[PDB]
Amino acid sequence: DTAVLVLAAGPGTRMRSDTPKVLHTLAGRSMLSHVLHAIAKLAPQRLIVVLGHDHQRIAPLVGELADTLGRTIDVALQDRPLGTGHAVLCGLSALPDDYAGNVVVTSGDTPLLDADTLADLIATHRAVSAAVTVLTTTLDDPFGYGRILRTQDHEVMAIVEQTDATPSQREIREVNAGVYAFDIAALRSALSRLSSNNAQQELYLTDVIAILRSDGQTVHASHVDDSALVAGVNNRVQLAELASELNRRVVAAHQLAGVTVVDPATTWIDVDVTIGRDTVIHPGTQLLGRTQIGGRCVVGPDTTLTDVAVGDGASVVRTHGSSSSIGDGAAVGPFTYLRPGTALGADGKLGAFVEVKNSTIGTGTKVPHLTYVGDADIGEYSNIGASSVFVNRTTVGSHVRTGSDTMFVAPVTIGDGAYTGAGTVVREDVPPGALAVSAGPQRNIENWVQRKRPGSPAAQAS
Amino acid sequence: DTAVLVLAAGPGTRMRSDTPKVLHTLAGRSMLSHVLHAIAKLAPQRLIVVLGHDHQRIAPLVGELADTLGRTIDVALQDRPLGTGHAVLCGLSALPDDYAGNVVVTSGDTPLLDADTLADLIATHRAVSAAVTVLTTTLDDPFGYGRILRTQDHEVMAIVEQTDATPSQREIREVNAGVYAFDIAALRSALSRLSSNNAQQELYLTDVIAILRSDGQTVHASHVDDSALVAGVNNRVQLAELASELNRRVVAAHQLAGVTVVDPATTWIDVDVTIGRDTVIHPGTQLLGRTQIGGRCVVGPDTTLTDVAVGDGASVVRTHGSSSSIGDGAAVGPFTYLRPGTALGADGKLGAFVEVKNSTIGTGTKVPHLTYVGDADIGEYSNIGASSVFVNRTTVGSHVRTGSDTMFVAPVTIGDGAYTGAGTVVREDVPPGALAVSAGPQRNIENWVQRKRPGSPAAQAS
Amino acid sequence: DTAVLVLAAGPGTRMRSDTPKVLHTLAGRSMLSHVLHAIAKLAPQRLIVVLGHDHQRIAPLVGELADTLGRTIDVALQDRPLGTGHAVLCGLSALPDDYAGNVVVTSGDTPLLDADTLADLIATHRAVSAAVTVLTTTLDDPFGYGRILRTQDHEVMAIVEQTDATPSQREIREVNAGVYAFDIAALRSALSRLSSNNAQQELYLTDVIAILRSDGQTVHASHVDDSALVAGVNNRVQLAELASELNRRVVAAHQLAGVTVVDPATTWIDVDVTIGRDTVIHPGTQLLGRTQIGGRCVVGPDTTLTDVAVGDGASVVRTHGSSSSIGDGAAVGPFTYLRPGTALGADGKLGAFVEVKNSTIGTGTKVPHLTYVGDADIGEYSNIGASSVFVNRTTVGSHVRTGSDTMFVAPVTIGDGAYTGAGTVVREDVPPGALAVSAGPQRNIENWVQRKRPGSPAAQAS
Ligand SMILES: CC(=O)N[C@H]1[C@@H](OP(=O)(O)OP(=O)(O)OC[C@H]2O[C@@H](n3ccc(=O)[nH]c3=O)[C@H](O)[C@@H]2O)O[C@H](CO)[C@@H](O)[C@@H]1O
Ligand SMILES: CC(=O)N[C@H]1[C@@H](OP(=O)(O)OP(=O)(O)OC[C@H]2O[C@@H](n3ccc(=O)[nH]c3=O)[C@H](O)[C@@H]2O)O[C@H](CO)[C@@H](O)[C@@H]1O
Ligand SMILES: CC(=O)N[C@H]1[C@@H](OP(=O)(O)OP(=O)(O)OC[C@H]2O[C@@H](n3ccc(=O)[nH]c3=O)[C@H](O)[C@@H]2O)O[C@H](CO)[C@@H](O)[C@@H]1O
Ligand SMILES: [Co+2]
Ligand SMILES: [Mg+2]
Ligand SMILES: [Mg+2]
Ligand SMILES: [Mg+2]
Repeated sequence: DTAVLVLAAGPGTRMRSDTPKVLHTLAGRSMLSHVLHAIAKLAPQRLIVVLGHDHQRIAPLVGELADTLGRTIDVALQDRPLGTGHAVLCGLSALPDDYAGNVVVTSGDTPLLDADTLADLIATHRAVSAAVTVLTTTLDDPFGYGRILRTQDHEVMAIVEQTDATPSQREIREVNAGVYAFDIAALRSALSRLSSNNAQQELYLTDVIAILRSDGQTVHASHVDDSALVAGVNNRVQLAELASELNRRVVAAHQLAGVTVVDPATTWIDVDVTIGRDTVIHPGTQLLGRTQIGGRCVVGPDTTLTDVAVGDGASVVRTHGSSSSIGDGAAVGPFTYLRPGTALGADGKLGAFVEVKNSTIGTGTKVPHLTYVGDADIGEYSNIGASSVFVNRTTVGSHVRTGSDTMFVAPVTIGDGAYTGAGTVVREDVPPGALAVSAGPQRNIENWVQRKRPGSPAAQAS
Repeated sequence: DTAVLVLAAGPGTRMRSDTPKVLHTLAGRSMLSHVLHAIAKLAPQRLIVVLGHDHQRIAPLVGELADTLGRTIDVALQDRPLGTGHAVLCGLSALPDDYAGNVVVTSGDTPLLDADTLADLIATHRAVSAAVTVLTTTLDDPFGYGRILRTQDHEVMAIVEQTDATPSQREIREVNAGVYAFDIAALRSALSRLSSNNAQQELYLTDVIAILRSDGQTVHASHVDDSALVAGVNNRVQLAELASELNRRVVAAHQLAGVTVVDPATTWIDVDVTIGRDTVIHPGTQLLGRTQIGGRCVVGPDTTLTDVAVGDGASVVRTHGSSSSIGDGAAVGPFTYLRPGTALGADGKLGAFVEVKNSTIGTGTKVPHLTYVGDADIGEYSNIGASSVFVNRTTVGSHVRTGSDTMFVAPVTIGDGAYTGAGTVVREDVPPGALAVSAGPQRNIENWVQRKRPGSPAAQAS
Repeated sequence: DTAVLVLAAGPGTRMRSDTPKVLHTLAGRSMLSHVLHAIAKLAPQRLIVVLGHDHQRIAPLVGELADTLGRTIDVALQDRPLGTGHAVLCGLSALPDDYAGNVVVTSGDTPLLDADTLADLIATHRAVSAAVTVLTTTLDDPFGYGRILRTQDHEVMAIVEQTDATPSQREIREVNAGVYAFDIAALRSALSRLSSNNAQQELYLTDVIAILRSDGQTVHASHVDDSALVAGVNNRVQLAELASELNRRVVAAHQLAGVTVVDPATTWIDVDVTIGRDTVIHPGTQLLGRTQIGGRCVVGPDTTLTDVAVGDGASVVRTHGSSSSIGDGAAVGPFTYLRPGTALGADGKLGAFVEVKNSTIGTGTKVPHLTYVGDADIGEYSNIGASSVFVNRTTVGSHVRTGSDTMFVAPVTIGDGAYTGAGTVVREDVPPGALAVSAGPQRNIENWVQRKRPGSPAAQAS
């Protein structure tokens, strides 16, 4: 029986942002959504988020996350950020006065924390019957973290903040994860003896360690070897660091499952993208949102995709694209732009310097050069000539061949098997199997250059 | 007198691939082709590759590599993958029963191994008169490697596999390279006493170390400090790692020879690309295949080239290109696509949003904007107007100036010094020094917008 | 009272370059300009640069840097590169014979050295009253550096060059920064006893350490913990290394000030670029020269900008651009090319496959597709149709709407609120609120395909 509190009420000063810290993203999810997903998995009885300026967030919690995760998540308010000890107090008010379960406390700013780390904490805390168990790690650069102070016997004495004591002695490398389990009555008790006479002048949660030690209670510290699972984010340097470690691990999972990623350091893959066996991802690539790739694909160099579905055996090279689908064996790129609502059928082709927006394109159809296709629908085994524009719902049949430089002034229907001359402005329906034209005839004006440009190419018309 | 065996018969389970492991590529060559190139250099008397599912490969060996390397390479078959000890046995059947030379054994999955490492092995093995010499290295992460066990006196006792013994004690960091020299009779002998009662239930080559130790033979282990030269690839994580270390070294060689590479971490250069003094390679660049760059070039950001020859003093910026040539002082990019058979002469120019396919383009000719050129040939000091298309063999002369938006419906010949109006559809030959036109005349319809769009721009026609 | 000498007279052999080593760039400035900027800040009384082949440089010093830094910088000549000790001698000739200040000596090839490191050196040198103080650091890879040799008591004895002594014993990891302070008379004195009997056969500055030790003078060595501030560049491998460390630090400064940089390892930012709070820089991006970004911008993936000003809240995605301005809330990209003299007004739009050169574009104007705009000026809330070309000063009014595939043959004036049909060649002024057209009428030729292509699309016109 446990209640979990997420502390998300701080000002996030060092982010230098008008966006609340806990809303800052990595791998496709805000830090708060990473944290709330880990806990939901653990499925505790009670789950509580402590908010300050409550409206720019209260909305995303529950409103997007408790429904999605299919559980209740309570919001508790802390009006002024008096400290992590004061934040816990406010979290406790959402529990009944007679609450008897355990209390787990975590920060909204530790995004790699996972269910398992949380479940072992709870299990250690029960196993040793502790008043407080705290997760610790060891780090080469310990700055900003509260340091674990141990007695002569390796007993946890206290936690000391960066700003406070450990004067010169900050050299300590065993750090506080900011992740705890507590007996409730020992928690209510220690919090009532908190004072704010310290370098930050705040009610620190960390002080509770030394206070329960004084009442000869049991304090257990529990070392997490994989430091990244408990790393904090207080600034944008630490954010990009952890984003990058999370990326390495998501890439590694895909590799081990049968995906060749040529260059992991420049391959960004959101948590949620799926990618099938034997596809190849070339450097300089981001796969974002709910993107899905089948097997045997080539994801070429310099491709950005957000919510794009790509079937088996398709090629997607230097493409910028979102909210679109690309069929089996289709070819896309290089230098191609897909806007939302693009659907390209199996074995379809979108070539170099082509943009498609809100359009349907049938199996084995080809748009290879320098063309814009918007709000149009196109059948199968058709061919759209180079340097053309769908001007905006235009309907094009199957096995159509349109000429280079045709303009389609919406709405127009071009029948199956129809053709269009090069340089045609199409303004009316074209029956099946007709040829549509508008360009006037070629007229050659002899010796024009000798007369009108008497230098350069004037030799050699000579 | 030595015979070299390459073991390439395993199932490659952890690659999760329908492509045989040994065919997986890095820096432009399969692991098997890296390995076979190193040995060819050493030039042993006999060279033997052990294959299993023999047809998807037997083809590339000899068929591409023994001819290319100009030596004989024998294939020996091992039908079922009973173990690296069973693989060696099958390799031995390609040697005469009375064979008396030394036997070198290596894996098809150690691609950075070089002639020199191999030559020192053979020399140590002769020098110390050993029954077996084995190459070892030391590693921070030793997982998957067989561990070297040494007596109290640093004598090699045995090799132990990851799956087997070293229970907790796997902490050992001295690893087996999988690269050996053997006396033949001691090799035939130890292999005949191999059993498969082990965690994998296989006939391990590694066991031969302990067996010859038991017959008080000489076992020499030889430490390779540069660990990368003997690193194995069992999965796609290890593949991308080693691909990346090989890349760093190929980049470093080019830098030391007089090439500025702005960002090595994002510059991929195949082994085989040549690059001349004082050129500059900007970030996000891959130079692949048999690509060649002269001196004083700029290789701009985000350029991909496969089998592209670029002369001195040329510029190639954000270009995607293959099987093509670019003359001295030519400018290409940004946002340019070259398809096979593109030849651009000295001081030529292909600009932004231009594609060229199977075309010849003469010295000092310019195609700067938004145009497609396919299966066409073009003389010197000509100028192809923006937003044009060569529709498919078209022939264009020297000092031609064609108008913006001209369509060339193949086959058509445009004489030297000829011009074309803007918006011309060219369907017939254009004599030298003629002007070709087809666009009809401008007609202005006054106050059209007041009448037909009574809002917006209707003020201010006001 | 100090005089500072920069030694820049060497041949730079290992750069394998026809460009003098000291002119090689990182983060937007030559190594010499990094070095001269650090010293200028310190503001010494005298500042002297030692040059050899004097003309390819003497020009940039003073000529660009002493004016810019608003101080005098003297050039002293050393005709042949006899050594760093001989270089100092030549530097001294630019001081009066009776000069009595201190003498600071540094290399033109240590580009991260900063004013502060220099000011603490001078202060240590005064504080301890030393004859020579030398800056040292400690390094994992010590190759090419002169090693600090200390007595049994940690007293600096001598400096030994890589090429010379420390035979096997080169294992020493405490290195010479090449940055010194000297008493002038002790400097004149030690230099007069220099000989060139050594592995390089040169007059080494380093020998002066041992010589003043012999005259029982005071030799102080001063350890710099941040090794990068005193790292040298003798080859292009070391150059790209230090360029990359300088980049990491410039990125970090921007992050800590309120800029999200998704991927630091692939974000190049010149020293001098300014970037405002809450903007987001996506991977694969270079911001170069005097580029300026406001707040709330998105700098999308694969953007290169050199001297580009971007206001607040603008979007710049996969754009290659230079010497141009982009207004507040404007959208640019993806796949856009800006050439010098491009000015786009607030809330303007340049879309995919658009190039703009030397053009003015007013507030809320839109050029979204496949168009070239050169030497043209365009008012506000206008719309330039897809696949169009400004052919070269063309003037376009406000609230104009031009049709897809319009060619504007410069010089032409299009009045406010005017329209243009699709496929129009505009050769004469268009009054305000007129419609301009030239395309002829659509003609449909029935059953053409059955007759002229009797296969394929011939079914199904069937
Ligand atoms: C005093 C304290 O607990 N310090 C811990 C905190 O340091 P650190 O310096 O972060 O303390 P933070 O300011 O980020 O606060 C911790 C978390 O508590 C929330 N918050 C903060 C203040 C407030 O009044 N109300 C509130 O709800 C914040 O939103 C944040 O998510 O986490 C570190 C690990 O990352 C630990 O090593 C520190 O020991
Ligand atoms: C038992 C054995 O030798 N283990 C060694 C092997 O480990 P490792 O676990 O790789 O053994 P692998 O499965 O990759 O096999 C080694 C090589 O032998 C070939 N092969 C394998 C099985 C088979 O029945 N037939 C066959 O020809 C494979 O194709 C491969 O190229 O290489 C490592 C270094 O990389 C060493 O540290 C291990 O000590
Ligand atoms: C003998 C000497 O001083 N060696 C030092 C030099 O090594 P290092 O091997 O560089 O000596 P370099 O050849 O780069 O010379 C040092 C600097 O002096 C200038 N120069 C050189 C030769 C010459 O005749 N005239 C001249 O003006 C060069 O342009 C360069 O900027 O710097 C290192 C740190 O980077 C130190 O660890 C070495 O102890
Ligand atoms: Co690009
Ligand atoms: Mg924090
Ligand atoms: Mg292996
Ligand atoms: Mg140097």
